[PDB]
Amino acid sequence: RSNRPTITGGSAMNASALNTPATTKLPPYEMDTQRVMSKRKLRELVKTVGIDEG
Amino acid sequence: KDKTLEEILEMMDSTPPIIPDAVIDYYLTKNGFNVADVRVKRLLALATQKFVSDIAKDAYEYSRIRSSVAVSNANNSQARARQLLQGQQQPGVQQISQQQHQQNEKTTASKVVLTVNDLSSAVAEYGLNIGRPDFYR
Amino acid sequence: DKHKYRVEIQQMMFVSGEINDPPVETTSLIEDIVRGQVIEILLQSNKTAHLRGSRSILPEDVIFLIRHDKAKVNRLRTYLSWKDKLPWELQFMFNEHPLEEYVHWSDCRQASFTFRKNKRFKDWSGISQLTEGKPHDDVIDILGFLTFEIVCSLTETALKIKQREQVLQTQKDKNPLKPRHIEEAWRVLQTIDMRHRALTNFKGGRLSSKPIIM
Amino acid sequence: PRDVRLLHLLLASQSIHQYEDQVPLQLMDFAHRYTQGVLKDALVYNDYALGVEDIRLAIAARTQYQFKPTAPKELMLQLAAERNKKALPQVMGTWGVRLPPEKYCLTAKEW
Amino acid sequence: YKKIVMSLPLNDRNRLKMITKEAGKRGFIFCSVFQARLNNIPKIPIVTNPESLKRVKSNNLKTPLEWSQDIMNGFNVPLASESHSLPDTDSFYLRMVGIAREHGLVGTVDARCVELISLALDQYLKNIIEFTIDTVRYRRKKYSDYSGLYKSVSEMAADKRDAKIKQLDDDKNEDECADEAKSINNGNNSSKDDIGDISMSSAVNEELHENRTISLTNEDIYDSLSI
Amino acid sequence: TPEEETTQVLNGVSRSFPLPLESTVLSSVRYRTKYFRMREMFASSFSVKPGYTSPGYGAIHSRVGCLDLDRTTDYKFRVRTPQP
Repeated sequence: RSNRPTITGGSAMNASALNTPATTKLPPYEMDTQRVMSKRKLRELVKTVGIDEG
Repeated sequence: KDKTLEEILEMMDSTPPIIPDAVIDYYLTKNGFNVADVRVKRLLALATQKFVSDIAKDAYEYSRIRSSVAVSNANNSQARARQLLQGQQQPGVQQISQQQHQQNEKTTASKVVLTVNDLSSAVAEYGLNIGRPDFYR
Repeated sequence: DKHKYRVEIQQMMFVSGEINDPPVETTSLIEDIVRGQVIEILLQSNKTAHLRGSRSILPEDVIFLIRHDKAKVNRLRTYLSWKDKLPWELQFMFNEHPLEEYVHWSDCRQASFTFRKNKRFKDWSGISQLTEGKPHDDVIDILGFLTFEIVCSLTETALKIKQREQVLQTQKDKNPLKPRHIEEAWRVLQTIDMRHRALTNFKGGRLSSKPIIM
Repeated sequence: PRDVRLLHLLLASQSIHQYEDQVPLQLMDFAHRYTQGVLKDALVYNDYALGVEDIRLAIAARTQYQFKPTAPKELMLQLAAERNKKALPQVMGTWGVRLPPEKYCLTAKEW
Repeated sequence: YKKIVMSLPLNDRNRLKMITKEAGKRGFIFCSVFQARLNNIPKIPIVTNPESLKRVKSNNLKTPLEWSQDIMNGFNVPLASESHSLPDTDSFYLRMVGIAREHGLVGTVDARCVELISLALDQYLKNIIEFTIDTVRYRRKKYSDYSGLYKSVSEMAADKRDAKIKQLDDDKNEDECADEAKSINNGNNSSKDDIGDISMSSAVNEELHENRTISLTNEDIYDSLSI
Repeated sequence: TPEEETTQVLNGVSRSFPLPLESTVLSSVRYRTKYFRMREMFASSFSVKPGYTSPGYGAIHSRVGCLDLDRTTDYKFRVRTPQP
């Protein structure tokens, strides 16, 4: 992961070919966890305590 | 069908419990909440009576387990009923009473004692902790 | 270690509800729950039987711990009727007494916890670790029947709360049992009764108690 | 007993010269239960890791929920300052005692 | 003096002991202001002991410049009164590592005890909410083997806070639930933390009718009312 | 004589006062964190004007405790104060 946009790419020297790893892959990321995220959790806790149950 | 509360009060109209009216009245006016219905007083009397029946019954279980005489009487109940049935008229006594004397001075000298060290464990089941030591040094 | 009784736990799970090949984690959690419950049963029964003055744990001494459930001890009494008088009873106060897959459904019920021999059970549960004497007259048969009942009731309530969590999930936005289902089934089965709490409710102090055995 | 008369000297040391008979018995049956619970929890905490820091852990486990808390004046001062933000309401000016509204009084109730 | 009948039947060992006690047996403190001060201040672990210095240098644990930052980052967590939701794993982790740096533990906090704390909060609040729920209602279908919808109010979570008082931490939280949870009907609860002032009844002041524009303090509180 | 023994026994009982070994100060989470946060803001805001030194450590800049890595069961410790 290297998001620095400056000359030398946040490295001691500006070669930029000598200061970069050989074989890389994509960094871990996550999508928008809006659907799976609940603003209120205590309402879910009272929901699993107090259900209708007839 | 499980009885509704109105049926219980309609039966308490006819059958009053053990704890009489004035004991319930003293505990009422000791805890506030003056009520004028006799059936609520009889229902609270029956509730307290049932709760202490359960506590004293659990004390009876804890006092019958913790004595070797009671579990040995329950083990050898019909085994000694055999000896009592073979205890016929006087011809037939010489082959018995090899074990009768020791449990005779055990079972006839044992009366069930409601004890502090028994009730403390019967209500430590119910949430209390009645810790009375056995000596004071 | 652990994971000793996995296939037998699966066999006892099959009798309660559907099986759907339960995972390693559910069987491991049920094994650790039953291994804890057996140690608590043996500790309470040994504490009760030592004060009588006999280190040999009697058969009735473990039925003492489940004396409240009358239907379950009647079930134990019918379970002790194919091997081809309680001390706290009403008669025993007084001194003297007078004179196609249905077959596959059944064979899973015949599969038990400690039916074969008490060889893996004795060093798994640790019978010799906490018992001061030699209890093995019928304590192992009752300690098999109790674990069968524990696993049956535990997976029954875990199935019912999995179904209720399923209907709660399909109502919120509109197959296998997990460790969270077993843990909340444990929370359902380990709530103290109201009559066993009544005498500490208005006074404020942290209730110390004992683990309720099934 | 030695501790009945030691409790006599303890009660007299704090200027308590009139008391009943079962009061040192109640103090001894409190101290027995308290020391037994503390030593049982300390035996648990020593099997975990006897000593004095073990006793300190076992008596800090149960200080947190039963006896009188320590230095509660600054929390009570903070709590008072949260309550004494609101200025006082408007009072009646008819020189008497005014009741709450009728639903907030113990009169419109039924048995 | 007059206690010859009582101080004499103590045994000789007991009396030879109890003619020796004094004040100065301890190394404690008893000034409650100073106890509250030491419970208030944030403390960072330092090192002077050489064996513990080589023990903490071997396990790559850092100097106190990192533990002080960990104190600050464990304090700067949006604690659960402000967020109005139960906390998550990163908030749990940061608060517990800040607390463990407060107590002295310079190691690493395990990743399973956070989930254990989560299930602890689960069963704690489930116990409290369940024994508030079964008091406003008698569930006839439950509690048996053969009316509408109720919302629990703060007066009810004070009313069954005392009928079953054992269920609490007995810390600050129960003190505030007993002391400040009940509100009188002029309490002005649906607010913005400042509108219960007396000057919000008496007229927004306007602006800049002056060469030097110094204003009054009754306008500064209207200025801070908007934010 | 029993008289000097009795008066010295009463002298012994009049000098013994117990302290508790463990006392849990009644406090809060929220008032502690809010005290810390407001003190951090107003400690980072102004300056110190020292004689020779300022209080605080890295990113505290206030009166900070000096609990050791060992002796975590001690009842008192040192604090930081600007020394001239």
